[PDB]
Amino acid sequence: GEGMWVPQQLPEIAGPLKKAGLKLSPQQISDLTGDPMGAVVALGGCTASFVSPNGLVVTNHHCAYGAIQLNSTAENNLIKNGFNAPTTADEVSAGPNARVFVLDEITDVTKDAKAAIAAAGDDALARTKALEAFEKKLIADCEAEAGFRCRLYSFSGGNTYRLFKNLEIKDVRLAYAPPGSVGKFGGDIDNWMWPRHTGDFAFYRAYVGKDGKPAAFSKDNVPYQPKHWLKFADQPLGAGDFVMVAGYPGSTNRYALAAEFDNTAQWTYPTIARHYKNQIAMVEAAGKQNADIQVKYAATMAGWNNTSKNYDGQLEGFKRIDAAGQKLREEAAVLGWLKGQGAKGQPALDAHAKLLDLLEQSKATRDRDLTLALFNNTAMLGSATQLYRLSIEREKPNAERESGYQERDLPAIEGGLKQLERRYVAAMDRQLQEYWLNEYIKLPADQRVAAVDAWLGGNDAAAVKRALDRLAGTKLGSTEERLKWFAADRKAFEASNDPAIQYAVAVMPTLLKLEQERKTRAGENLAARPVYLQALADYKKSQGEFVYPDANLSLRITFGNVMGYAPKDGMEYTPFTTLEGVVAKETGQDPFDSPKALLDAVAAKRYGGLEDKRIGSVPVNYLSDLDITGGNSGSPVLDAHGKLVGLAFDRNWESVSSNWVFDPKMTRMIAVDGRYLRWIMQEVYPAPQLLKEMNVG
Ligand SMILES: CC(C)C[C@H](N)C(=O)N[C@@H](CCC(=O)O)C(=O)O
Ligand SMILES: [Zn+2]
Ligand SMILES: [Zn+2]
Ligand SMILES: [Zn+2]
Repeated sequence: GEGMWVPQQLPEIAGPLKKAGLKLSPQQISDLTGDPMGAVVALGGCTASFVSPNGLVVTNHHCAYGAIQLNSTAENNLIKNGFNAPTTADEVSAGPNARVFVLDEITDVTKDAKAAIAAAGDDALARTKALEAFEKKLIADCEAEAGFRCRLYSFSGGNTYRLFKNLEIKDVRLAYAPPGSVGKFGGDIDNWMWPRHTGDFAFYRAYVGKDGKPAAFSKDNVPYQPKHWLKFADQPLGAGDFVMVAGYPGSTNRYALAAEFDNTAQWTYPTIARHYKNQIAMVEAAGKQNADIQVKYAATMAGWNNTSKNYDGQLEGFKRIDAAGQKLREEAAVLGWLKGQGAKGQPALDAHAKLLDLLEQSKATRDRDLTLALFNNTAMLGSATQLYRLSIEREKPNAERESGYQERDLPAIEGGLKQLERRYVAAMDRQLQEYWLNEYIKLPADQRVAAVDAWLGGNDAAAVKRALDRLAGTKLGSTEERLKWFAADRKAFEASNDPAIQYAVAVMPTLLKLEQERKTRAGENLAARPVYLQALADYKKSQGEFVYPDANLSLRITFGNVMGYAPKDGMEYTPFTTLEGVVAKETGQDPFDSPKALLDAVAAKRYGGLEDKRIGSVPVNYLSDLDITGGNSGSPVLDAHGKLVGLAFDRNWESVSSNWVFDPKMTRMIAVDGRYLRWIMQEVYPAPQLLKEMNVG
């Protein structure tokens, strides 16, 4: 059911947990470094878990896609063919920015953080700077111990703050991925859909240095030895069974204002979705005629497709359940309720009006702000602006440098400059510059930027062509040139003839003021948001309701049962899909083109000892009433005894609106069964060494 529960709410949900079927004590689950929660890790945007004492990590194929794509070329395409390392020495690096974060400690710093903010007094921009200075000093102290990275989380709009300390594993390697025809069976046609028939899993291995401390890639590193790992279920998972997920959901907007909902639904989603579809259509065309572009843009294309399809789904979802109507009605009840406590409620109603003025200021420049951000996120312009901003921050002491630009951030910056090599083709990138210059032109001068106007030197197609031809002269298309500018000082940038660099130097002043503007609004948000949200929580508690914070990239627990749903009258989706259903979808062409060994093993009924007697076949995917969002991919699904019964990877079509307004009837998680993963690895694309390591072969 509904709820992304923080672990410190386990006491509250210990009862609901038992009634749903949890057989372990809630006590054992609240041990975040014990069995089995201590096996659960964060990847940065995905979840994973340890499944052997020698550092083997299981996650989704789509979470591993970036790493697999970084190790692919037109002639040796791992996305297409899969990868299997017979020995740990054949494992390839997942890239320099790949991480595994192992939770060590959590601390409440709420009082301290609130005191730091309070001291800034009644100046918005000063409140943001005071929180940033608090966070930096807190982080530098937490990170003093070698091999740990830390993170400060804000919950419920600033009402609670907790500090997470993680062991940061820095050498992560790809150990197995099934071919893409399994890992992403059905492609974008089946994405966000049930019925689903997709083997969305893959495996990494975590490595540390010989002294046991984390270190960057080296052939002298050895497997990490986790204190906790997961074991495969010994009991068959069936309809109605208890399941639970632990992982790192990124973002939900359930407690937002009705008008923030309106703005997202009416402007942000249709605008982003349109842009992504435009860029999809360009890069698809180039890739049909150029297999280098196709492989180098594949991870990017997977993201555009995923996000745009999500946004379409949410908009359909909003209509279906009248989300505008529900937000409007519930916000009346809340306002109504506060007005009837007079002076007690007054802080919260002031908070409310302030929030709407912050919304209006941001709406006033929405078009400029989105368009400029996305133009500056093309490869050469993103490189030049990032690298020049770094040269400006290098002139300050580390403690005053902007977050993203301190010493602790230098390894990610350098890594990203090298990964870029595998995701850039000059001719493709030129077309994307072109698209974004056309979108810039089509702003009213109302939403325009003095420095870009000046730098373009004209407002027409001729000006766009000139810009394109000017920027074609950059040297930043080579990794080595990027790395040179990575170490150069600000005067060197300022003297450069590189046309991408000159663009960065021309726009930087504007970019910093725009950033100052954002920090000012955020500083107002810091005063108003926590007051409003406390009062929203106080209201919900009056209605006797469930209370949990919106997702914010921290560790959450969701629980419930295996079950289908009814998409319309006369029909019901069943909880499981099966092998025969994979084959019934076969067309011989992308994306319904299973490997031949899958086709044969299913026509022969080679179930490998994995048949669930109740369904008469090996289960492939299953539905449940768990509550997940982006960031939960790769999370282990555990049964009543805390054993592994699958991996979370998607949500059904009708549920994706649940990010804003929850719908219990049609909100389900889609997971890949642990038996399908075993079956693929025994019968289709075999990896008997991994099966043996996990004590299932
Ligand atoms: C490439 C496809 C399978 C990605 C999924 N559609 C997806 O976005 N999955 C997310 C988890 C489910 C959710 O968003 O609610 C995710 O990647 O975290
Ligand atoms: Zn263990
Ligand atoms: Zn280096
Ligand atoms: Zn049988």
